[PDB]
Amino acid sequence: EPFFVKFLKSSDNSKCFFKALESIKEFQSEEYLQIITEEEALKIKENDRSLYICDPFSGVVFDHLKKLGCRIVGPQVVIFCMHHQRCVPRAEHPVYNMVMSDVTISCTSLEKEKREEVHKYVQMMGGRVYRDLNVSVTHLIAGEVGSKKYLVAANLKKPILLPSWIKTLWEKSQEKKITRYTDINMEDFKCPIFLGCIICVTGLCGLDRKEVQQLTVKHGGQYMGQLKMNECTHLIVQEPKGQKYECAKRWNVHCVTTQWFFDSIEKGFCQDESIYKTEP
Repeated sequence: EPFFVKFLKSSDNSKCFFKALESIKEFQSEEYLQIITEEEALKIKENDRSLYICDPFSGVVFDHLKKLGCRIVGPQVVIFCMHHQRCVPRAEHPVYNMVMSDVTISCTSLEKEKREEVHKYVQMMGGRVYRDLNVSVTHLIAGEVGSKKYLVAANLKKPILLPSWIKTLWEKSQEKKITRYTDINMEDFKCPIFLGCIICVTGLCGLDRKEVQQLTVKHGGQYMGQLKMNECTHLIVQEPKGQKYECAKRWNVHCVTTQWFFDSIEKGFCQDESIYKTEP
């Protein structure tokens, strides 16, 4: 099923561009096809709903068409769509490739800037972003453990990955080494069980203490030998007693039992503290 498309031609044009140009010539009549210059591209004043192919996604031409609201994609989306015999994306925002097509991302515990950056990569790669969780969300991107969104996602067993997964999909796909998101190993970017947690303990024997410390670092958290202000996030403590316990209560640090920590390691995700409060 054919579509109108304008290839934007600059002096320096990528191999990928010319390959898309040829497959398009082959795929449909040259009626739906137009090749334009940087020169004329600039005189376009309205969005005519046709598809534009630009490479790279920068320069003054790109900025112009983008500002007009044009539907722009990189040669790669066209190549991929003709190979899998699917339709070109709507491209409300520019789409550079289809590496993440059919991925639907939600985010939690990221800095604002970092969330924005992640949204943009996913969109550039033809994925969709869904903030709130439901059955349509395929992957949660988490920068740390413990938010309610993280909890809901872990109980459904959705994958919970780090932003580096996204950034790795991007870089590898820039250097043409990858074509789908399945091409790399998800398990390498799993969010660590204790990422973001800073753990202190009290009332344990030296042996139990050493183990918790080992197992904390192993699972991405930090271990502190003493309770300090605005450092420690969790105090492992069995009984609501004693000066150290009492000071963490004042500071509103989570006081949780030993079982919080071991159920976390065993179930594969940071457990909800309120199930495990030292003082129920």
